[PDB]
Amino acid sequence: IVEGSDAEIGMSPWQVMLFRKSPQELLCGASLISDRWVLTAAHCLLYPPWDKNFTENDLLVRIGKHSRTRYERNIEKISMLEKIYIHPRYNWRENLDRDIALMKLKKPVAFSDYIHPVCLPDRETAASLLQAGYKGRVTGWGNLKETGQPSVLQVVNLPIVERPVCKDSTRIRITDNMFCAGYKPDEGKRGDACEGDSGGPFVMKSPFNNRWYQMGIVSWGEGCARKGKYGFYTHVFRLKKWIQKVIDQFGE
Amino acid sequence: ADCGLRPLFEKKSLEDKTERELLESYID
Amino acid sequence: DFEEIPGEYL
Repeated sequence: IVEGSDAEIGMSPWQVMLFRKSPQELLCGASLISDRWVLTAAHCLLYPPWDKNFTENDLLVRIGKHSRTRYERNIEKISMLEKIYIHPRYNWRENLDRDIALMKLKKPVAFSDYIHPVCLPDRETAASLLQAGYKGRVTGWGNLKETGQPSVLQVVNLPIVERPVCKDSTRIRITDNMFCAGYKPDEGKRGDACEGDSGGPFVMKSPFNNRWYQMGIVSWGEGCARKGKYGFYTHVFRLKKWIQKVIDQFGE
Repeated sequence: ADCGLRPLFEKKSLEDKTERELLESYID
Repeated sequence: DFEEIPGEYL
């Protein structure tokens, strides 16, 4: 996270760190959506361009963490991957359209003050919360600037951007399955996701029921917090029909 | 039916350092 | 850089 602050304790009980077995390291970030499933971006698990095609027997998931590097005994929880599901129409060859994937945990994970599931929006909730101007939240142990690292989870609030504005900040092709956020060049403000925040959750709390909803997945960017450039996220709700498909079918 | 409800804040009837900013972006 | 985690977890 570029230009953030340290996550307050338990502030994001749904944040999940994607960990590599060997060599031990941080691959990406993700979110907890129930004791058995975790959500993340699809290029964190598969990306031919870099010869990436991880198998469940290659990585673990650390839930309820705060310290990036320390093993947080009696707080965080490490679970093993049962099975991995990547959206079938995930286009990595071009613009990472449908950058999303689901992780089925080997065994349920006990909730606590540091581990709790985030809500997924509904057509209605998405309808009234997903609007330019409104701010959302992004969390992770990703880089602080382009090119050190955070010692503790980082938090940042960002305002969503209008379709046109997002469209015109890049040469890359934007699809409806994605939206962008970030402060405008002249709003005179800085902040963004960065290396390692991938899969990260972009959330907002409905002022109606006071609950937090994950509206998007930290998907891709062109640098971190560059003027004129915006950060892109996987439009969660627009793909929830698929999520529900794999979940209710393959156990829940 | 308990989601998006944090044990250390909502359930505890407390807010974090900046959730205000968010809630304020709606109002305008 | 990352502290070792439990043998069991492997």
